[PDB]
Amino acid sequence: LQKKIEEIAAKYKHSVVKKCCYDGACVNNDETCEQRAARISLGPRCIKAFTECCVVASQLRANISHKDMQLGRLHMKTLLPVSKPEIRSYFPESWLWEVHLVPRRKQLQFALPDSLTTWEIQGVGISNTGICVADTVKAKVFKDVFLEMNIPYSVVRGEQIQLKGTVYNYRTSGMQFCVKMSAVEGICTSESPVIKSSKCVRQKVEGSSSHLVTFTVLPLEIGLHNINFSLETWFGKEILVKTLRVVPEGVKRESYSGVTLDPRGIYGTISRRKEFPYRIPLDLVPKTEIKRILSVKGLLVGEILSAVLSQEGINILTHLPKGSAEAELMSVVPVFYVFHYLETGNHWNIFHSDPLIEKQKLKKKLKEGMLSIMSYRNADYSYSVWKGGSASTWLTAFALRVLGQVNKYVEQNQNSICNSLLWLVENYQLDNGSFKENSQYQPIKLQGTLPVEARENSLYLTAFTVIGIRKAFDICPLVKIDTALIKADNFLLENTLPAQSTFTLAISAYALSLGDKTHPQFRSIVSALKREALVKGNPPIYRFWKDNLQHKDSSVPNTGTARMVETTAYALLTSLNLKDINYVNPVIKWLSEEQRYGGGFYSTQDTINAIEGLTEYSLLVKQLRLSMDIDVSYKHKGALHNYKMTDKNFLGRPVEVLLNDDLIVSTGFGSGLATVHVTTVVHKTSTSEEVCSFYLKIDTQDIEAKRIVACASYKPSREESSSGSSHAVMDISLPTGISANEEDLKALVEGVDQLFTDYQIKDGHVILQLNSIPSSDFLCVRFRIFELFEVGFLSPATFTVYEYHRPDKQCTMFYSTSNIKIQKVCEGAACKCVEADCGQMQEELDLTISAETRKQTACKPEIAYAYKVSITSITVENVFVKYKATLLDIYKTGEAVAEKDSEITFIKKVTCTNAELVKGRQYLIMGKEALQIKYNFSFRYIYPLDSLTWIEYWPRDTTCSSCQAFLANLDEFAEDIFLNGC
Amino acid sequence: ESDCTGSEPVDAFQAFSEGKEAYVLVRSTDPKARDCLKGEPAGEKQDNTLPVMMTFKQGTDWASTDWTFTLDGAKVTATLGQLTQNREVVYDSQSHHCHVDKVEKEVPDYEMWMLDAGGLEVEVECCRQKLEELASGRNQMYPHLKDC
Amino acid sequence: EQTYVISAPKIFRVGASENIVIQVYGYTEAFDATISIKSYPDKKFSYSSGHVHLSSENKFQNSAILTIQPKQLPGGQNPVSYVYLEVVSKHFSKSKRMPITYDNGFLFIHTDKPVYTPDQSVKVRVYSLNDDLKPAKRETVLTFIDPEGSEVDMVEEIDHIGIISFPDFKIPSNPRYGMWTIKAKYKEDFSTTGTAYFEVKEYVLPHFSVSIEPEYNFIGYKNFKNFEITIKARYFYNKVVTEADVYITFGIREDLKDDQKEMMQTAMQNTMLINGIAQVTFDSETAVKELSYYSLEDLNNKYLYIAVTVIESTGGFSEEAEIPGIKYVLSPYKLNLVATPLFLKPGIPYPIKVQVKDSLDQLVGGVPVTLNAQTIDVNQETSDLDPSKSVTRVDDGVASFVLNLPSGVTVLEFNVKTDAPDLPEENQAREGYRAIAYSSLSQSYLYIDWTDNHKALLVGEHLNIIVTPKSPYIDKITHYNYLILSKGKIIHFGTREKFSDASYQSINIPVTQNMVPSSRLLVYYIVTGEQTAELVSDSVWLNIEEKCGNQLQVHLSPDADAYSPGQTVSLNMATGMDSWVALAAVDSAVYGLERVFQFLEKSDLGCGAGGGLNNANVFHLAGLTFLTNANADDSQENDEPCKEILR
Amino acid sequence: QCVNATCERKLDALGNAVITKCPQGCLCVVRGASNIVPANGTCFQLA
Ligand SMILES: *[C@@H]1O[C@H](CO)[C@@H](O[C@@H]2O[C@H](CO)[C@@H](O)[C@H](O)[C@H]2NC(C)=O)[C@H](O)[C@H]1NC(C)=O
Repeated sequence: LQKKIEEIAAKYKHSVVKKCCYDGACVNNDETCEQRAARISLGPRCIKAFTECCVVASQLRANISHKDMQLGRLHMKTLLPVSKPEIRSYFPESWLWEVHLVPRRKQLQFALPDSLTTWEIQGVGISNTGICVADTVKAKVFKDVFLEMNIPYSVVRGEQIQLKGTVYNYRTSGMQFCVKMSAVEGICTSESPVIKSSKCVRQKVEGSSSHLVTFTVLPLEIGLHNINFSLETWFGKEILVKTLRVVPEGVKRESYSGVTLDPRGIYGTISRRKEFPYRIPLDLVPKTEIKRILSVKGLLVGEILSAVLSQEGINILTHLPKGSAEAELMSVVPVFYVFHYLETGNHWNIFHSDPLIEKQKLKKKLKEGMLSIMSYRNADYSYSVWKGGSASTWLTAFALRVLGQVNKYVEQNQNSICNSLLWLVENYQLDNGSFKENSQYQPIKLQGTLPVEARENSLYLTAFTVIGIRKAFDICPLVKIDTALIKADNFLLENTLPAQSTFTLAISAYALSLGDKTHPQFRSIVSALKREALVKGNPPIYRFWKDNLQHKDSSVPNTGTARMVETTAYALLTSLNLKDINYVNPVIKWLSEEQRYGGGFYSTQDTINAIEGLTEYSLLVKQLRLSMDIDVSYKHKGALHNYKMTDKNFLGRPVEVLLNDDLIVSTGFGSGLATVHVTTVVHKTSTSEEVCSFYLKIDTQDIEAKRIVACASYKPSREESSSGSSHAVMDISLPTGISANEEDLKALVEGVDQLFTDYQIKDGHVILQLNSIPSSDFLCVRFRIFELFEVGFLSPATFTVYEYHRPDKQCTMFYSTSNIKIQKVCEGAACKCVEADCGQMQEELDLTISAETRKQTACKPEIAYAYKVSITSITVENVFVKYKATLLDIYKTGEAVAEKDSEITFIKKVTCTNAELVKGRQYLIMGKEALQIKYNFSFRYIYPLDSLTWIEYWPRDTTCSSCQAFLANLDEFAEDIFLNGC
Repeated sequence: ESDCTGSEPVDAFQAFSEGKEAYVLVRSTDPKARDCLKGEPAGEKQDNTLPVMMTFKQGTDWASTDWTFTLDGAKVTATLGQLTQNREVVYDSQSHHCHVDKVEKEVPDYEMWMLDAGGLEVEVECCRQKLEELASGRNQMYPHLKDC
Repeated sequence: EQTYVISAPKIFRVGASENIVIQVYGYTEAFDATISIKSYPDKKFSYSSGHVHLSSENKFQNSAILTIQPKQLPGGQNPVSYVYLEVVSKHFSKSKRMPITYDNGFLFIHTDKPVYTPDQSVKVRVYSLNDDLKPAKRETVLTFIDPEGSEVDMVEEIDHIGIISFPDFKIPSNPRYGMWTIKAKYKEDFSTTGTAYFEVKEYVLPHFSVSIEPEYNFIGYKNFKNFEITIKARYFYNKVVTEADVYITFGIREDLKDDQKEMMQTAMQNTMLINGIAQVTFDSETAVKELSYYSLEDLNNKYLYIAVTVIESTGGFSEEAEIPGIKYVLSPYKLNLVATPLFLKPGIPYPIKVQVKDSLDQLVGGVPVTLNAQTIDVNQETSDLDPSKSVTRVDDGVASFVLNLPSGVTVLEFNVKTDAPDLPEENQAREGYRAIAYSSLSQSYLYIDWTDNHKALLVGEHLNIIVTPKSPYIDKITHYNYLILSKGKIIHFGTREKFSDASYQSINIPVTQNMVPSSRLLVYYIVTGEQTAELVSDSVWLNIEEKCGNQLQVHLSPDADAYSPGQTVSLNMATGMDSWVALAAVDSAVYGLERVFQFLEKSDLGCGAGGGLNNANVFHLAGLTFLTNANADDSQENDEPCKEILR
Repeated sequence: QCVNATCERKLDALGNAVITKCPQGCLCVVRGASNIVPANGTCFQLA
């Protein structure tokens, strides 16, 4: 057994292809050796070494012992790999890093940082007598007995969470203690406050050890709730302040609305008012508020200005994950364009403080951002999409664009840029002038058959590379790469028409716009692009482009996508390079309103090109004086507030819209041009009415020797080939308290047989990225999970996959890691937290209810509605239960009215048992509030079943024995309520 | 440019995208044309009739009135309560992105409608040519340029 | 017979204040002399010059400080390599070709931590001194090179006080992991460079803590058959790991800098971690019978690399640990000479002071040392001396010897060994040495030595040196002459009267702060008459206490063995004079570093403990060039400074 | 013209990495790693 592996290792000890044998021998009980080798893209020798070591390793692993397996991993794991720099401990930031003038004697007092650390203070004196390294003095900040608690990132409302913690006793002698919890209103605990924070049960920690701590809680309210933990000992008392983040059920969905304020109609029609209506979505999670933020910035570039200059973050594309070098460049895009605006237009007086220091700060952030991509550069000055992966023609072109633009304000290394450009034109430019991709990275999915898709992708890549080379040409203006630019421009000129998509047509038009703008074929391409223009209004208020050609699809999209904004952006930049000022104003209005709170758009490419369009346009047109009186108020509610916007302040902070009324943003006679964006955040219970561009399936399994299996497959659009998707993202939300095995995920990306190209775990999400998801068959990520802490009433999680550059091509699915049913009953006490905020059915045929208590509860000013219904259908949707009922007799209506004998929907949290409703039975239901939805073309009302919702069973006949008397008093109340009007 | 002959013969239901899209009034010879007038389907196609919700703006107040359309080929008989209005779609773009209506009265007015989502610019321009031909020098109103 | 002696550093340093000494003899009437640094070889341009007066009031000795201005030298393609040192007077005019270096000053790069994780910010400052160990106040350029050799950032800053604070270097969110290099340099005039290193490692969350504890830090002859190793492991919630699987692999390593190692698949012994502790024993002999080696005579100064993998049994999690290397030690002792020039003076007893240290380079006391020696005279007739034996002094670690050799001896090949009662003959320490006789055509020799070197010289005391010449022409020597050098600059010079009523006479030298941390003393007398004047010289190396010129001291009030988090505390700084002070507070756990006084005496152009094959070699090994009308026969191509010899 | 001249990355008089100058019509590119000193590059046309 040892020799059978010594031969293997000895065979590949100094082999050229050595890693392929290593990760070939790695365990994969889900795929055969040939299936794993089918993904290898490093050549035949790597495939044969991989296949050999895979087969031999699989034969030796038959009927092994754990010692034999581990010893084999010792032989393989040492001789073949090299090393990797990593550290197991974190070291806090140093401090006291200052210089002082010491007049022979100087004392300075401060406060030691909050940490358990042996600090080392070092002084170095400099004077005309030389240097003096003083004796290093030690200062050990140490705590002998202390409590720490592990609070999860988020917790879904209604879940019963076990909060684990530990008390540490480093003293050599054991001791007594007790930890108590601080009761906050929204956090329901099984015990009850004594005096108001829990109880002290005295326990003992043994000397030089620890003791476990557990606190079971159940959050009833959404939001961030403070919880304190007190550790008491015969030597003192410590308070540990903590915060629990409670998240709603269901999926978060985010919609955006944009409005441009032009009070004097300088760039178009006058625009002084706009009304953002309050509309409740269909599947809104009950008892959750519809959030929406309002951002009113000063200029077309004002949103990006606020994004960069306000340092509370911030990424304009937080919904897209990091991992690709494209993300590292996009990190420096906004700072770059802000700097370009401030410097080219000389608008440094916007700062009320010293402008030179602000230009300094932005220059530094620009440089630091520019270093972020250095990791993705290879030795030959090429760039790889994925760190350690193969060099990409595409990403090298993009890096040459960003670097070439940044070089204007922060000079870039000319020799490096030269070597990169030469890497492009010397290797991956064909005779016909087009460029080819080296790696398997597919940034975009295009239409047509395999040959037609090949032509389209060739045109797109050539135009993209041309843009990069043009943007970085002045750094290294070589005749060789200018000749290359001539050949590529010729390819674009001859092969663009006839067009196959408005997208490739637009990017080709912009790439050619960066060169000779007098060539006749370029003018023909510009005409064909103008022919595809869509307009809103006549005379047009808006002008935009759909990425599909008209002759292939005549339908007009109702909402924007990333391809829409990217095509429109390429066309806008092409028109700006042509100085076509009559044509761009509706495009600028459309791109400005399609912008998003934060400054970004849908994906990365559309974002950068749209930012360049808005910024270049803002520098090309006259800067108007800014002076408006902007009033935001609700229609049928009080005025929210108003501010006077001037050039002094116009990047004002956002404002949350809490009230459930329609918003109205208005301004009087004004000078300037402001932007008003509203971001609506809701939480929905379903995803059925959303278009799914992926077949999804996900399960948890028990394994031999719990594991998540998440499979996706691409659904090709019309005229799309079966080759599969482009750059894809598999985002797996983990349930509360479920933790993923990071070793399995490493094993799926680190190898030559990698299934995924990058992975990360962020905020309870397992985010994997991928070059392509197949159309022919399913692709599955498989990784083990374990239970970190106990969770009762576990809320389901989400499984989302989407194209990185087309987030609109997505599919979201709910899943749970727990099989747990049944939910029959809660049995007595240890109960009040689950049944806390939902309804309790009255006692069946209970005659003690005294008809006046049935009227006073109905006439309560808190109780909005109150009437008698008959249930028609039961339904269980995800985490809630819907009851279809018929509205029989109306007894009260405070708010909106519903028609008699119309269909009324009820909803209760599935995790509520004592409100069990039987289909076909009548009930008297009285409660607070409702939801008014617009379904089909008519209204619909949905009523949640919570606490203070009085429900009672109501038989129709009178053969219930003594319930004859029951219905008598019931009909007594029913008769008295409507004849009075309390 | 191109040729503006589109959608022959003219069908009103086809000109209305079979009741799946909303249309906005962009040109009208009616001096009392409502500001920001947008028509959207308010129901399904039952028999030859079709519910149509009409939104518009008076001053700074938004208003909506329900109407019913009776479609007969190219002719449309719109009505609300007792008020009736006879119209005939006299031109419809090739992709049904815009159309030109002719409303009947002593001085028959001509209107131009287009998809609220937008339309192909060449087809929108063709509809504009047709309306300018029919109006024949009369003053045109632009209800969508009223700060909508 | 009249003579003149010009003493200068072996090399001229651009921008440095170079002190040039002139000492003339035989002249009774006063006269002036011009010392000059001019251009080579035309002497058209005068980089600098100074006038010195020589009189009876002056004892016919004077000094002049010259400076080669950096701006007076061309730049780039054909830079200056040599200058002319010239002395002109009524009596003589002599010049010499002197090499120049553009290395001036010191640039110490100080980063707050040596290891960083992503998104952290590197705090970095530079201490910049000139050749005279004073705030350089020169603008400085910092360059950052990543592990792939790419220059990724450069920033220059002017220097006001000698401490240069740079903006913090932000580590990228996803950086290039490995060894980063910082290079400091001056923007103008000079070629001085400073260099620091810092690693960027990726943080990985550990499941538990694994510790390896070897029996000793070195492997001697007693543990060559058995070496105990205790492997402990505990969870980070302060509980011992109950059960785990321990796998240990052993390797042989050349040096700790190189990450190369030779594994031994024979000693892959596996054990069980029970209740937190496991233990194994490594039979070095048997395992190193693999990979050749075989014996303990080999493996000496090589290392034993240890790798351990611990697989906890409950959750199946695995964590690794490693010991980089345990140096195999063949002898518990190492020998080195102290204050014993490897040069013989015929007629003077030759002293040898051996010094014994342990594996930690600590002075071991009470160690007997045996000294053997062979002698070769002018007739090539070899003689084996009788062995001598001393015992290591335990006050200073010294083991002293005094040797009486025949006057005709020329070469002394002496060998020293340790004589420990419990060590085999192989495990003893042995060192060989060869000493060559001072060569003089007039059989004239000089030997200086200052009472004795223990304890080290403290600034403020006095150095009572003994000057013993052995020669003919003894009672016609008028005076003795001396030059005191430190940090590559002649700090003192003078002449003492020779008493006709003794053989030796004590020359007293007050030890000053200019002499910290080391100095060199050159003493010489002039043998005159017919033929040609001869300089008879000797030199000694003076190790002086490392004492700051402006002493810094920091204290924490209150003083306590441990503090509590968030505690308000006062730091007291005290200096001898008004001084700038750069402070830092670093988590000591990063160190698992710098010493300036040793890197500072790289400017000492001298080598060895003193002495020389002849006069010119005595001046050369002291870091000096000289101009003389006397005999100046030196070795060949002797223009660059000496290089300290290693063994 | 100017394509036939040589260019390289050498050390300064004072120990600086420097790129030599191609003639008055070309520009120099040092193929290879950036830390390799000295290492000859090739001269290139301009336009
Ligand atoms: C949790 O502990 C914090 C810190 O002690 C409490 O915050 C303090 O509350 C008191 C009144 O209870 C105030 O007088 C202090 O000003 C507060 N300090 C800070 C920093 O906010 C907090 O009230 C505790 N919460 C609960 C639920 O017990």
